[PDB]
Amino acid sequence: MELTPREKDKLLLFTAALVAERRLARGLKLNYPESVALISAFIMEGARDGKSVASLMEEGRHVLTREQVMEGVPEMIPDIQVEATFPDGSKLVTVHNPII
Amino acid sequence: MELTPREKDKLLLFTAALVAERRLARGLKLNYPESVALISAFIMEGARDGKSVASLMEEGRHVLTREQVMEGVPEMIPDIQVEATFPDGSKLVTVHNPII
Amino acid sequence: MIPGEYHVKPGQIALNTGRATCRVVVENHGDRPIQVGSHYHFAEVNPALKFDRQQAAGYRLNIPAGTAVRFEPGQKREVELVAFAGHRAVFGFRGEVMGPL
Amino acid sequence: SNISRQAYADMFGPTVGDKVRLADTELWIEVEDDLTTYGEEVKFGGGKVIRDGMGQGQMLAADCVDLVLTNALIVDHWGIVKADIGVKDGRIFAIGKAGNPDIQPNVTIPIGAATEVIAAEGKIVTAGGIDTHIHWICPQQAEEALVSGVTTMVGGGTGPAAGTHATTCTPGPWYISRMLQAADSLPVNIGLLGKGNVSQPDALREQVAAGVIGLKIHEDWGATPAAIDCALTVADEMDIQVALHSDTLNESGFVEDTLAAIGGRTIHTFHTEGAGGGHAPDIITACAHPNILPSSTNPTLPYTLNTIDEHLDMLMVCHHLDPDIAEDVAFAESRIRRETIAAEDVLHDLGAFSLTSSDSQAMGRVGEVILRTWQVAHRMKVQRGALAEETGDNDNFRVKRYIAKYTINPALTHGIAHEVGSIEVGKLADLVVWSPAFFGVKPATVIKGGMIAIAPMGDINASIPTPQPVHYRPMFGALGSARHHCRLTFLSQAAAANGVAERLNLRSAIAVVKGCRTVQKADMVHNSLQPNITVDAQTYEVRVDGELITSEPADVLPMAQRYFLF
Amino acid sequence: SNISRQAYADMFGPTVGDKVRLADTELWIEVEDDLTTYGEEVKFGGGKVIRDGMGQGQMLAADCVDLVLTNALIVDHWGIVKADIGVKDGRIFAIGKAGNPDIQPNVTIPIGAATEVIAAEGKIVTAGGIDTHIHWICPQQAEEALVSGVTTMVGGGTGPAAGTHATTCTPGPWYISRMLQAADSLPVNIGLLGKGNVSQPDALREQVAAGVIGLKIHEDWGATPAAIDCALTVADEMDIQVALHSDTLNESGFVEDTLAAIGGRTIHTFHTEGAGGGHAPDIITACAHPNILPSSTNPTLPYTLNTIDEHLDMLMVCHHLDPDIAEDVAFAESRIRRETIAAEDVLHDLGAFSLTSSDSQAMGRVGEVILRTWQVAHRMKVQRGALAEETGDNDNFRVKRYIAKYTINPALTHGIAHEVGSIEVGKLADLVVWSPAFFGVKPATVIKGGMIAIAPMGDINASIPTPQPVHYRPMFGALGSARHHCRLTFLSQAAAANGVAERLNLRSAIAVVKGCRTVQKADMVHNSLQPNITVDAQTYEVRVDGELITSEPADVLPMAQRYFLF
Amino acid sequence: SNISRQAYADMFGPTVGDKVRLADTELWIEVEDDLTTYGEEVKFGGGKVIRDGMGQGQMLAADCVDLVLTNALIVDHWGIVKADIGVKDGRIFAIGKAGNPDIQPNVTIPIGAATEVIAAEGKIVTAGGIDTHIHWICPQQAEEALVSGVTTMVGGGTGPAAGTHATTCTPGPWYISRMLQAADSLPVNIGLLGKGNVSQPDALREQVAAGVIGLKIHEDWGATPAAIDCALTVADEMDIQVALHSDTLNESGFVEDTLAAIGGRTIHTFHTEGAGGGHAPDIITACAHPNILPSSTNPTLPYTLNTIDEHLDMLMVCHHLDPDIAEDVAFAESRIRRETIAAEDVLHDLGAFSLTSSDSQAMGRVGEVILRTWQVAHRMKVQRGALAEETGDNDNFRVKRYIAKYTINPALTHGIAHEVGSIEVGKLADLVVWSPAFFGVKPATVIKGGMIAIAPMGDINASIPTPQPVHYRPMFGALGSARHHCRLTFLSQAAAANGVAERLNLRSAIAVVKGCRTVQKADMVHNSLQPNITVDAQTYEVRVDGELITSEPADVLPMAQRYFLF
Ligand code: NI
Ligand code: NI
Ligand code: NI
Ligand code: NI
Ligand code: NI
Ligand code: NI
Repeated sequence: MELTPREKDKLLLFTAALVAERRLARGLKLNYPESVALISAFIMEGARDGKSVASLMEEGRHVLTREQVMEGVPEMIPDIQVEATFPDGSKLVTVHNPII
Repeated sequence: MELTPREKDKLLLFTAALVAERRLARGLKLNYPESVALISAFIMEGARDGKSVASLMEEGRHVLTREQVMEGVPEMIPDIQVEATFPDGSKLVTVHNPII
Repeated sequence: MIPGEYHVKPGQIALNTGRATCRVVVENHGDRPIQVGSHYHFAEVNPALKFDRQQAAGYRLNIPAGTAVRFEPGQKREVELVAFAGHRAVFGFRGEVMGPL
Repeated sequence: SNISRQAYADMFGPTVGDKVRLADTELWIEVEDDLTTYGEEVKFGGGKVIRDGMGQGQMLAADCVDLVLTNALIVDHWGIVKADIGVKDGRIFAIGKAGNPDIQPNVTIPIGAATEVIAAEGKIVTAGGIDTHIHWICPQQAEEALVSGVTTMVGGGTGPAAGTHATTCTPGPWYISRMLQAADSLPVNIGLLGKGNVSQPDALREQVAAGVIGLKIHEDWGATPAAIDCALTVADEMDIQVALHSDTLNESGFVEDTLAAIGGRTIHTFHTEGAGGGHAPDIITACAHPNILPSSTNPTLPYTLNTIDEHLDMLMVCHHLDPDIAEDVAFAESRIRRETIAAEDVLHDLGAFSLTSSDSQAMGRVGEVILRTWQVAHRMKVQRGALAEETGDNDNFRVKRYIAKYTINPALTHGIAHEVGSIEVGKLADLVVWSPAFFGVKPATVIKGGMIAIAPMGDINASIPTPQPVHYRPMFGALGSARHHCRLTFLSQAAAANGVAERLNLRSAIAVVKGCRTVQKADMVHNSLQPNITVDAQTYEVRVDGELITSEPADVLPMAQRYFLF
Repeated sequence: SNISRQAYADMFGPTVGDKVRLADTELWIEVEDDLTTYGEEVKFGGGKVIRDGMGQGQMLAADCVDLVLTNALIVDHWGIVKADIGVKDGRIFAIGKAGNPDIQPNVTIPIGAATEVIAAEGKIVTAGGIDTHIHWICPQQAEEALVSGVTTMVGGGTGPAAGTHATTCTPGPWYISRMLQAADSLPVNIGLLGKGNVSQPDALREQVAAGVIGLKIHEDWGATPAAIDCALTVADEMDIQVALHSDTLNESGFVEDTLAAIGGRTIHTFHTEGAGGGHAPDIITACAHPNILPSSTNPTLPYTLNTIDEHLDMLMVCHHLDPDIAEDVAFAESRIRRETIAAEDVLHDLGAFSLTSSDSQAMGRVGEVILRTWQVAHRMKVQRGALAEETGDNDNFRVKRYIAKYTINPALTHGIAHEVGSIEVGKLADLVVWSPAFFGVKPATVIKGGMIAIAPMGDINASIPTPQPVHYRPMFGALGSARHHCRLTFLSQAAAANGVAERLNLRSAIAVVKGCRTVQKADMVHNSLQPNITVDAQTYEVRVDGELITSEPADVLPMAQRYFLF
Repeated sequence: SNISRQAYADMFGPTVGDKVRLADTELWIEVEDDLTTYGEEVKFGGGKVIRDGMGQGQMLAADCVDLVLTNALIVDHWGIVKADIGVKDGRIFAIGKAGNPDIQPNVTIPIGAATEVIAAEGKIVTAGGIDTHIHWICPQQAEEALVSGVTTMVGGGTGPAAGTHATTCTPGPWYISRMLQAADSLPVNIGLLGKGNVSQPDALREQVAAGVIGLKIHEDWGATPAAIDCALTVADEMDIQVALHSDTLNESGFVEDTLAAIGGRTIHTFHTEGAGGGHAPDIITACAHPNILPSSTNPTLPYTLNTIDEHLDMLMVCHHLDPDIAEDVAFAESRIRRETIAAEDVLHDLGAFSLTSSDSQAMGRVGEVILRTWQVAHRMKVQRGALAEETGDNDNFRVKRYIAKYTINPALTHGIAHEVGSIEVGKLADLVVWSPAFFGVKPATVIKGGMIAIAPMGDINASIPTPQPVHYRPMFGALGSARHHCRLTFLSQAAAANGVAERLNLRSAIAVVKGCRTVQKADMVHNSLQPNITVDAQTYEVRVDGELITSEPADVLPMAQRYFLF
């Protein structure tokens, strides 16, 4: 595999998102770390699929709504940023006010 | 649990395979690291089940086909090797030309 | 497209050109297999291999570097040898020369 | 005897005439020469050549090399050749034919009992990369860069502090001292840059005397004509380099005024295209000057479909800008220009831009300097074809021109080429071994000072080193004292003379920078073009000799999704 | 010109009169003062104030600070104020107005070329925490504590050995020597405690001469009147502190006998509530004495719905007790009392208990000292309202009273306040930067000795430091020699004089403890109450002046599920 | 008073007559002796025995031990006994009865204020293992081995280089010097092996003078009669050991010729069964000789159903062999033989093979030396029953015979038994504490030089050290200077005299090897059999005194799937 430090680091993000994913499924209101991990992982898969940076900056704002997270959480996340390998290399996706 | 460094290291292989597993499910053509992780994890579970080294060296060649991976990937993987605890201890399984 | 693929031009490579060679018939009289590497001083191989050791002095197998010739018990075969170059000084092996020649 | 060319390639690697594909790009190199005597190649293993009395001789340690890389395909600015590489005392001893003079002909690299062997047949070997635009935001950056194939890192910082987030500056004696001490813990060669933004020379001299090998002039600290003149005056007397990030706001003047302030003195211009910073919108015109050594940071390399979208936001968090403040955002469109971003790629292909760098965690990716440089070469080959300098049916010249961008040119620009930057005798043995299929993406071995410092390593408890999971892990060359012996901390001549190394009790080997004031654009290897370039103040169109310079954005790139898990 | 208060807060942080919510608690602080000159605030960035000739001057390094924290909201025992913080030579230089005297008014903290900048606008800055009840069970505890905001750790241990699992003691010269050496590898200031349980003074003197800054008297080694007297006699002559965990079994006497043995001599009582250990059931009555400096360990803080259930089991594995042995379990109900656990929270609110600590991995959570201290303040505000000392519509006094519990009071108790414990000039620059929404939970930056040692850090290969995943990673202040220069190893005066540092070849800076025998309850900042407290031997009810002291268990707490992944 | 045997075992561990099952194997040990005085056992904890004036005395540090392991069940080559273990100055002080002479009888190990305690009741304590076949392919191997219970590692390498992948050789002065420096960073005792394949003595002497404690003769470098004679001649004058991997190809002669070259001189034969390398197919006949100290590498131990299948491939990647080259593969069937693999297990049971080792990442598993040794003992008990030497209804003798294979015998073979290898007074305190259910699989505590270096550790932030997740983490004995004080770097006498330690500025304790030339097969503890063994050149059948020696392959083994997550 020859995993570089950055690839291994992303495995940590992925696993954190698995945690959040199961909790959301149980019907729980997500907290701060769970929300960040869930949305971030969604963007990474988006890039793997070949979606554009422009598209993801938008789609990322419709992953979780204010009723799916704990009080104060939307305000604790003014934005979310994550990089991934798009077909045209690594790119940064910034999702502003992801939780409405 | 008293996990040794080798057991923890394998947790990384397992997680990498979870990534590939979901992508294959979405219907994507797997890349290099994803292919290695997917096949490797399959072998480890094979050993946990108690399959013989001989059987796995064969079965490992039927996990992914040339149409399920990206161009050039089969050529980048002349073989795959992984060790796991069989009922008779740790053994090495080498799968030659895993992707046909 | 194959990542890192070679595009080797066809043909062949002539090895150890411009050097003396000789052919020797060798026979394994031992009861166990014997394999000889490309740069080993042929004159000092396992004593079980019968051949004209005098003719093989200062020679090695005329085969591509890193390869070898295997002699199963009782096996007889003719091999081609090529002379050592450099200082033509032999050290090691069975310790039969340990000096020039 | 005789052997077919294919079987030969499979055993000892390709030879004269054979071509090799670089990773999954469209670039093909062709072996220009082979220093071996056919049939006398050295190979290690059971029954192979490197054995007592055979390929290994009877010499004492002093008369043979410590390490030999057998059958390597060297790719360097000077040539693409097949040869053995000898390493002695941590430095390149010779490039030639290895073996034992006792029985083999033409041996120039003697192998004895004291010789370790690295089998490089089928692999490409290059010098270690050199990134001269490092923001020391976190120490983890060193491992990331080393893994990618970069062995020397020049830059400034004190950690995750606002000043460092934005500029490559290690402010003052105390922080400079502390970072030099911390440097002993990292597996890469290191040189620091001080804050050059001051109009009092003594404040700069103290920093140089403290240990920095250069001064960074950054607009966030005030890139004014006064500050620039002051920094250059000190640079001229202390033999250190000046890196520049000019006045984007055109607050103190336009590009012509900055150039006038520079007054023909030697200076390294960072991210010369401008997205990373600089006089809007024509800082790029600097590459036309003889005293300017121009480099690019990597996010704009190469021009792709997602480049622009991504930049508009990235340029906020770096420089501490407020999206709610009109003045902090209105200039974004003046700094991020499709016009200059597309031109930058061509300028590299022509040799007008001479260096590539990262701009680590401040609008740049530390682990992607090498990777992106090759993606540009690929994209240019695809769009423009063979270079005027090419000969033969290969991309050999384009390859030498681009590899020089992150190896020898950065070394020359910062006065460290006497120590690193290329595979030439006497230089530190910082080498990178690559499998052709992974060239420029994931190395097989990274050697520092003659000791492997990092490499992919499989299951530690396995019967062999190849079983999964295989990922990069630190080796002996990165451990304690062995690391100190295999890395260099670069100092200014004044610091070296003042006994700074002894004072701070630095444990690593020390090297001194020199020749920073005498290098000019003409000295950049294969990248010495001084184009008559202009930028339309309104349209932002770049023109060289009146012709429009531009390129098309890539939708897909090599060295990307086929190799990375994320 | 003029600017609205909201826009002002958004740009430079809150000012006089503005209130701020601490994390998700009900505690609100109000800026009591602002040391700036409106319009002359220093801000760093593109086109901002801190630039040559502007907010940055022409002075030499000796005449300006190495680091400046701009626009910080200081929360310390002495006040809650807005100001710039200057750091020079690894210590707090000044708290005031930063800038350039050449063009700005009232500048007390000069910024020059040698000055690094940390932008603290919108952030709260506090001194680093000090945990005086550390069991050195594993080295990993240091990173955990540093991440939470604790920069000094005092305790004892040799690793995961039975003696250490149960007591904070580093037994004898050899182990003391070994731990002092190991201490150089950790990014926190460290002081060790020896085993004080002996009736032969010389055995204790050797330990103090070896390097310990205090002696732990623990019942597991025999907390008898003879052992106690012996330890205190040595403490009085060598100027070191004694920490006590009394005789829970009442084997040698009751609490009054232990107090009598102490004989009015200065002593720090660990987990004074008793769940962590001590005379059942009235060890808590010790806080009434002038010579007793009382602290709490953190599992009982604050009283919640799950507290009791959890404790019955936790109290087994720590002290090596057998659940199958009646005598080893029957006393559990005598040690874990709802009555004293509920009272402890109120006693902290009144200032009767003066310190908070962990009791790391031996009935305590190393990363939760700060977090839990604030949860108690929240719970007390909710239950009891404003303190008699409060003024204004804020919780300013309650905040100063509680922050002192893990900063200045622990420092005073152990004789290290001349070096650390608060943000005052001359003290070591151990600072913690916090975003208000994460106050007391997850810091933005942890500074040790003037260098950032740990902070949250995003993707190393990213274009900026903010992309995910973001998690705490060691910075330059935690690397090799730089770490040695930014941390302190505390020694006893005898050890310092004996040349122990030179003998063991300790690389870190050395500090000597002093004033351990002269501190008393009256010296504890904002926590000097000596209540007339009693405990009913039968009901376990705690009373102060005859009134019953108690509180209600929390079902939900702030700084909990909203911030943690697990 | 009186106590029942079961309750006694539960409180203080088993006593004389009680039997204990080793992990999940069929091996049972029986306590042969107990050095305690019933009723006077020392136990630590609340209200327990080890307290001031009670089980702890009033002596000064010099008159008591630094560490005491209470109520341990010692399993060593000399006996299986119950006793307290005293450790002083990093070495074994005494094995006996601990306590306070003031009030207790028969105290031989005094406990005072300076004494730390490790509760070993219910645990088995053994010396640390010693692996003499290490390929230094990566530094991560040290932690893996330490976790398994191995505290000394002897071998050679420079990292992941071809020479090292195949042989245990650190080639020459420069690499030897670099590795000795790197060794200070690892938590295990270390000794290096040089490349012994040369026919010029001086080339070998330089290596010994540089610091190696032995020379590896490997066929990949040419295991010829000339090279062998040369290495042994140097070994005889410099008092260092020679490890041999003979000529598998029978290129220079058959096994009888190699034996003749050895000429009765002392030599350690690696992987004597031959799968790991050696004269095909009879290298195994070497164990019949008085001057040969024979060891096995671990992949063939013990003979299982998957052994053969797995080996055919493993033997390719190690020695750099080409599966496409007939000569590189045709011999596989001559090297991997079911006949000798089955016999090897019996030869160990009889004491003909005296050592077990790994052959780390070059046809061997670094973390499985101990584990596999016990699996063989289990399999032999199951197949052959009690040994002729057994007495009583236990496997005590078989246990002493097998534990010696990876402890005292390796120590004797390499001249380091004066320092390590067993639990005897004066030896370095390298000890391993085991829970009976996890014996030989996962240790409870690994002690190096008297300090715990690694152990399973739970949640760092937990109230106790036991909460999940529990996994091995480095302790204080593995940190910086403390580590240097608790580990040994072994040097040759010449290197020690030449001032090599001072020259390279080695920080760890130094030990010198001696007695490498005088050891012989008769000196191997419980494994001194010299069988009249023969191997049929055609059938490969192994015979001792004409009787066929063989065994059956295991389908399932203990110490496997019940303990490992993967
Ligand atoms: Ni810039
Ligand atoms: Ni930059
Ligand atoms: Ni306690
Ligand atoms: Ni405690
Ligand atoms: Ni071997
Ligand atoms: Ni080996």
